[PDB]
Amino acid sequence: KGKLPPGPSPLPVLGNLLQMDRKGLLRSFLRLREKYGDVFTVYLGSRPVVVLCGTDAIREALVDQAEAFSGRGKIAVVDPIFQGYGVIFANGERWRALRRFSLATMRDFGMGKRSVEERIQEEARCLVEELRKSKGALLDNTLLFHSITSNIICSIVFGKRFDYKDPVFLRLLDLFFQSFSLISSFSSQVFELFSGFLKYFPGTHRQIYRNLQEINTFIGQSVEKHRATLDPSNPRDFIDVYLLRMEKDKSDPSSEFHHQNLILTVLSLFFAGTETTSTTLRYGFLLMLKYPHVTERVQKEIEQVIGSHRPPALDDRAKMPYTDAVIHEIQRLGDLIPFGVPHTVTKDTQFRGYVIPKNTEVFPVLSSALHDPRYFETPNTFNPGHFLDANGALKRNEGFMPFSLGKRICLGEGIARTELFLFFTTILQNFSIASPVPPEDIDLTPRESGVGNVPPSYQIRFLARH
Ligand code: HEM
Ligand SMILES: OC[C@H]1O[C@H](O[C@H]2[C@H](O)[C@@H](O)[C@H](OCCCCCC3CCCCC3)O[C@@H]2CO)[C@H](O)[C@@H](O)[C@@H]1O
Ligand SMILES: OC[C@H]1O[C@H](O[C@H]2[C@H](O)[C@@H](O)[C@H](OCCCCCC3CCCCC3)O[C@@H]2CO)[C@H](O)[C@@H](O)[C@@H]1O
Ligand SMILES: Clc1ccccc1CN1CCc2sccc2C1
Repeated sequence: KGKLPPGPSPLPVLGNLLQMDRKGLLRSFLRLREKYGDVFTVYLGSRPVVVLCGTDAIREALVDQAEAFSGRGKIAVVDPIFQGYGVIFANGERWRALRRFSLATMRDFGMGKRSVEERIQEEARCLVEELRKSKGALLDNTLLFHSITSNIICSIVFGKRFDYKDPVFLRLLDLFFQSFSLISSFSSQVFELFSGFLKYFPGTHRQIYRNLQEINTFIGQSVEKHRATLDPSNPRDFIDVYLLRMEKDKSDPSSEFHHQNLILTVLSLFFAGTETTSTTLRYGFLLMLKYPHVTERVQKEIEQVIGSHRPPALDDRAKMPYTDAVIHEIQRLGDLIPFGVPHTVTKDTQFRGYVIPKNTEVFPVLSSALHDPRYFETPNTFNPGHFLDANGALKRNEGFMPFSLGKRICLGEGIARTELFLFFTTILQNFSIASPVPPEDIDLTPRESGVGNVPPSYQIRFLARH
């Protein structure tokens, strides 16, 4: 008997509830770290979970024993929708199949087809056009940022984008993004522990269910359109490539590529692909308002590398160390997925002298890496310095794992990072920014903190440069 990692003694049913913290799952995990260290077991309701804190511990599991920890566990409030299908929430061979398909696909588009950077560039331009019309007025960029991000996923997945005032677009927008806030509510974190009981009563889970059903409905009726226009020689977008692939194995009643796996993979792409990018952007700008000198510097460097004429492109990034550092530091401080996304182990496992039984849920707490004082002088202060060596060159940092690590690492890292780079720079190229609020009175504490973090809403003006 090697046994489970150390941790508090559970009650039946309640589990470790009486050891948790009212402030949420994260604060709980961090309190428990102080007592039990970087690898402990906490019983969430009746199911035990292994929490990993610190960079070292996270890395040993995810990179070193990469495969043992290649498993994905459920999120209670969304499991009824996903049910183990789609790229995010699938395991074993299904997941292996989907993720291989999902990379390849967005990974090229082809010799005539337009590319993801091209798409993002276009979105950026459309955005700057949109931001001009407001002629320097106070706004709340929340809806715009949700818009540009969803449009990138649409562009990829439906082969079209949507005007920022498109009303039925906006209805679905609103609906879909309300889900994110419900999902990271306190209620949803209680649901995580006790769904087995709360499933019988009204609560956020039902709302989240309806909203995701509505989008699923819309996804499905766009899958139909695509199907009756399918041109097997010029696959326009994601859905097409899938549908063609669905064809191949229509002869195999054991193939993973069917209707259900399609709808939910597309959901998955919006689900994982949209809010975090958007809130990163939103938070970037909040930060640049608190730290004008950074913004100035970012602008100075855009001036030198890109100029005022042409539009930022992706390989401008390798020539813009300070800017890449600011982005990295935005994501780091941002800390938008504090306790990561549930893994499970795929086999009994030895870890630091413990044995973890098959399918036990593992929670890699990325927040504890992003704030690791070994890798970040100043872990709780904004500081592009964390990513710049003495020669103003861009230095990798072991503590920096926002997209997580290993076999499950964010499938959209590439896209995501391009979005951040191109939107940040393209906006900053054409606009100064300002706020009623004085810099040093800009509170940066997140309004809500759950499986995602939300920065405070704030008002900003985008001023002209043209
Ligand atoms: C700020 C931007 C983003 C961040 C910080 C982010 C972060 C993450 C993180 C931390 C995970 C957990 C990986 C794990 O389980 O260990 C994840 C999973 C995932 N992300 Fe992202 N993501 C971002 C944007 C995107 C975009 C734009 C896409 C797709 C277009 C995307 C697609 C995915 C998918 C499909 C998964 C599930 C991976 C799997 O289970 O195989 N993400 N993401
Ligand atoms: O050593 C045990 C003593 O302390 C307890 O007080 C607990 C409370 O009962 C205990 O509930 C409280 O923690 C609150 C847990 C509430 C659950 C919070 C989680 C809910 C799910 C989502 C994550 C958060 O912490 C207090 C101490 O910090 C007992 O209640 C006392 O009566 C007892 O004398
Ligand atoms: O066949 C029905 C119609 O299909 C298209 O219009 C769709 C279009 O797809 C579009 O105009 C609209 O859908 C927009 C919804 C936004 C996409 C959903 C995404 C939003 C973010 C979160 C969920 C994903 O719904 C319209 C319904 O009329 C065609 O463009 C229309 O001409 C046609 O009338
Ligand atoms: Cl669902 C959610 C819920 C609340 C806040 C933010 C989010 C969005 N992120 C956290 C959950 C997952 S799983 C894979 C990618 C992501 C991105």
